[PDB]
Amino acid sequence: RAAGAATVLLVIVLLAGSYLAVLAERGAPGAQLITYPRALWWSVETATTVGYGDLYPVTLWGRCVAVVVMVAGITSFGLVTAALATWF
Amino acid sequence: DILLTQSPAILSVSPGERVSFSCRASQSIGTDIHWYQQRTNGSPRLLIKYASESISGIPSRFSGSGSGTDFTLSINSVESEDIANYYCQQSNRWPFTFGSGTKLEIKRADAAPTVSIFPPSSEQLTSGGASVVCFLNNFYPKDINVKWKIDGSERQNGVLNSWTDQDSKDSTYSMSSTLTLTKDEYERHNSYTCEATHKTSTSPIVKSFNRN
Amino acid sequence: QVQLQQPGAELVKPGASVKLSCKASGYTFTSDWIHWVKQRPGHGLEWIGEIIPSYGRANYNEKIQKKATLTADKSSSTAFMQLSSLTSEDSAVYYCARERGDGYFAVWGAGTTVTVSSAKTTPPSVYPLAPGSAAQTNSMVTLGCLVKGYFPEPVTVTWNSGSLSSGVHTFPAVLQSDLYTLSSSVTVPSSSWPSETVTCNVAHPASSTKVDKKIVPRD
Ligand SMILES: [K+]
Ligand SMILES: [K+]
Ligand SMILES: [K+]
Ligand SMILES: [K+]
Repeated sequence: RAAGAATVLLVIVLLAGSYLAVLAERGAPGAQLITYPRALWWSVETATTVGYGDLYPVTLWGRCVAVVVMVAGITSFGLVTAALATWF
Repeated sequence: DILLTQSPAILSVSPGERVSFSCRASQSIGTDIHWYQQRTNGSPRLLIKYASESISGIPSRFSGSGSGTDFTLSINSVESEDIANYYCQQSNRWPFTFGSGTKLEIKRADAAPTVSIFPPSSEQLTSGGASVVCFLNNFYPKDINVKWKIDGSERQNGVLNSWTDQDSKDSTYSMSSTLTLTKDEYERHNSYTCEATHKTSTSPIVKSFNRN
Repeated sequence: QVQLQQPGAELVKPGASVKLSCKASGYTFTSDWIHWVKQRPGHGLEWIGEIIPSYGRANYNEKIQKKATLTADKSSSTAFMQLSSLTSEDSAVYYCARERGDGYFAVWGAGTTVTVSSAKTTPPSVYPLAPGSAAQTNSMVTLGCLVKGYFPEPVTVTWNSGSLSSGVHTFPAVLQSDLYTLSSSVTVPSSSWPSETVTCNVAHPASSTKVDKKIVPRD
């Protein structure tokens, strides 16, 4: 059950992401992904793949940050999912 | 970029009355609006954040409301200290932008000006200059006229006036009038007088002094 | 304690450049952004740009001609704004402000008054304003101080080192022949003066001078 290993990895990526996300996005006129608190909620619906479109990126890097949260998140939930199936 | 429209630019209210400042965004910005107060010669001060959230240290008198494109900053029972310029600011989209500001003006009871005239100081005379200063303090409305007379004859040259903004202490206005002359010009005249004409009186308020 | 410290004034000759500073104290987070806002006399607030000290990246208002370059020194917790090739259009008060990455300016500096002119700096002459011998006093008495011949703006006038605030009016300065002049008014109970001293303190940032003038009754 080295799943907690992903929980760790992801929660960081969520934070890592939300910090860069705002950094990459600001400066780009019209971006709304420009404050930590929210960017953080973005990073979650993104890593959980729920994507509501309430917020998202428009700058090449913000998008690079995105792609990384998504994956890591898909990866994370995968391992954490697989683990739950074994011990149950 | 988001345009923030604050209209009217000036709002006149009577003491203790509730007042509402308006802020309209060119597009929907949720509740990402913040309000600042800026008194004469002071720096901006945060009053309300995210449209309606209270800031510790700010009187309960202040409150905000609205979402989308229309926002309001309200003051329950305005008092003199609230006299200042009020600005809204949005943080929904980059770049952050500011509204053009609304000034709060209070309509209080009329008050006659307190007039004081001051002879030039000896320290100044020692430098070959002579300034005669007159204060017309704490009056209302701000409309007022000052006239100078030297030895009974109206004087206009060398006179510079200055008017303060409405005072956040008592909602009144004040004005200074300065007659500057050379020590010589000053030495060859006897009496100097300042006269104030204000709505509160049909007759002028005069203050004088003789150089001797 | 003052979270953001900015110098009072800067005189700059047309075409030259100047570097404004903003020293911050209090809690500091990796998510803090330092903003700069310009305000011309009688006008509103204009956003200039922002910088994130923890990373060093800066963004600027695209709607206006770029006059500023922002930098930050982490070790001294100081943010700087280099304004270059200035003209009279650049004369204004420049504020620095701190945002915790959550959209609002929690705190502002006192602002730096920048004047773009060829004229030279000149400390003010402070003269007393005491009633004439024939003036009749009421339950209150009005005194003051004349501050003239200074440049550039501004000057800060306080009474009794700041302990006296009520009953004080400082009039806007008037410009004549490359020099400013203003007076400040103070009213105290007629009985307390001259028994209780009344002194005005005049500070002129541009010349790094601050003088005091005790107000005593005329000879
Ligand atoms: K999905
Ligand atoms: K989806
Ligand atoms: K969607
Ligand atoms: K949608």
